[PDB]
Amino acid sequence: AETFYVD
Amino acid sequence: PQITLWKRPLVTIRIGGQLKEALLNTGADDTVLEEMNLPGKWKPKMIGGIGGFIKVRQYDQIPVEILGHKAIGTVLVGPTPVNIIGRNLLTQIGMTLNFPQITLWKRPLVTIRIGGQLKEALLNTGADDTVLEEMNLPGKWKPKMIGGIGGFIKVRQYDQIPVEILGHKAIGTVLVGPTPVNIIGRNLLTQIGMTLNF
Repeated sequence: AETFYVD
Repeated sequence: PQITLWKRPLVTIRIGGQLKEALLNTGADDTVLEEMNLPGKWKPKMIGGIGGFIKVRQYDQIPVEILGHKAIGTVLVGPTPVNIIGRNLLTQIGMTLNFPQITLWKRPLVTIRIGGQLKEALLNTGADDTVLEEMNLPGKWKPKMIGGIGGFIKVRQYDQIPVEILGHKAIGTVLVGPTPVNIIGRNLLTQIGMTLNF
């Protein structure tokens, strides 16, 4: 339920 | 070695005398750590994801040890909910995505087909779930909340949706909402037989 991905 | 994606790909990283569990994250450009007081110059930077931006400090030329491999590069420090190993350091330790082989010097963007539509999406080992930019999908959806680097968002949850990813067929849960980029998460990555390898 956690979606990291950093710009 | 090969790391499957059945659960979060967590590994121990060493920085100085400090050992941390961190997420191997193909969906991150940068490496972002919680709580620590690294030596030397830094600058403020703003980094963004699912629920907005957070402010961090940028330390350059920091040596890390990951999975017995020696890396040296930029480490961002700030209030990340999980420690994240990004592509800046994943490439140095020779980590790829594999089924053909996708290296991590660029964002791992692929073309997917969903409901006759072609879209570009990011192969994201740092995502539990698959989250697509706002779109119409058929069926009864369920309201759901998810979180990322800048906090939580409302999404719509569609179940058993067919998605062709690089020509590989998955059928599973696709969340739709205000994500900055289309994200293929682990629920679909496992279905298409993707792994991390190094």
